[PDB]
Amino acid sequence: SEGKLEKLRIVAYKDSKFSDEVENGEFITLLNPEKYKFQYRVEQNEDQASGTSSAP
Amino acid sequence: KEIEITVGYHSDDETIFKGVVIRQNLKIRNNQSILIVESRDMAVKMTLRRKSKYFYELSDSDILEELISNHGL
Repeated sequence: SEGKLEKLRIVAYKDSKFSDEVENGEFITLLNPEKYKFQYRVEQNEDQASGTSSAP
Repeated sequence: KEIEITVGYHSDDETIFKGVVIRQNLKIRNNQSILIVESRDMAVKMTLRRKSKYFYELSDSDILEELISNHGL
């Protein structure tokens, strides 16, 4: 089943543990997207005093 | 504790304030965390306790000196 073109699926759920399915709540696409994209952000605190060459 | 603050330009510093540390405050916000320190002069000793006294044959300036010297000022 390597040769099978897999299609993207989306399922809906009722609880925050993802174990109780919504009835008739599954979507299957007929054409796959070309690409997809992720985004990651980390935030820091950058206060420093005047007269200094680097911040803590 | 006793604190002294000096300031100037290009290390030509001079004394601005002398006194004693009285309070310490912390503040925390979503992206901020600081410490604030407050101090006052020694004269603060004269504002803490209610008193009662009779004075006798003195001028007002003899009374003023007595009130001050009582706190070591």
